[PDB]
Amino acid sequence: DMYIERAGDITWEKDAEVTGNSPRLDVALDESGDFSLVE
Amino acid sequence: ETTDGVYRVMTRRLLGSTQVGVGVMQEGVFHTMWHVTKGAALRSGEGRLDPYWGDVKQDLVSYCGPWKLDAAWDGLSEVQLLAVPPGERAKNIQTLPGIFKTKDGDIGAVALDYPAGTSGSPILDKCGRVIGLYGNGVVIKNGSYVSAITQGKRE
Ligand SMILES: Cc1cnccc1NC(=O)c1cccn(C[C@@H]2CCNC2)c1=O
Repeated sequence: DMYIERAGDITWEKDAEVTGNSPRLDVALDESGDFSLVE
Repeated sequence: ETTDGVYRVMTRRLLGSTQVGVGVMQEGVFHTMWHVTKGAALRSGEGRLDPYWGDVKQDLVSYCGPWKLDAAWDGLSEVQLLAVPPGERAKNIQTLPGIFKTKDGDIGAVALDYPAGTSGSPILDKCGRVIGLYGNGVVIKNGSYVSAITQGKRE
């Protein structure tokens, strides 16, 4: 049985931890909602 | 509880209380990823949320009403992932999204790695609007995880 618990407000926060890159990837999406890489 | 904001999706089925995902309450509608709940009903205190709309291919599901989130990534600016990790506080992380090029169009993508129970955490633009949900993606050639910015359609 599942339940929800509030975790916070949805706001943009200035001076947040900036990380992660921006890769451009060729992908395919199947009938089951699974993404895969096309090469 | 129907106040706007980010929520944890939990279960008491396995050992202790386990966080299976995250979701967004907006305009009386709860939005999450299909793989988090599998379309099952949800409890909110003494209340009950029934599924309203869902799609396994988009990997999205809405509760109490139709999908309300219609903001889109502008294809240029940095965005924030409001990550809600299991057993840890809500944390904003800023990044410039990459792209998933598909035969049906380009989609924004965030290169951030978090526990599986973080699926459903919202992605925001500079005005605080939800441009999509984190948690459906792929593993690249180095073992790292890259998620789509998955957005529904507001009817
Ligand atoms: C969210 C996340 C964050 N960080 C690392 C890994 C994951 N996740 C997965 O590796 C994963 C493994 C199996 C199944 N699904 C969900 C299916 C994908 C289409 N819908 C079902 C997953 O997301």
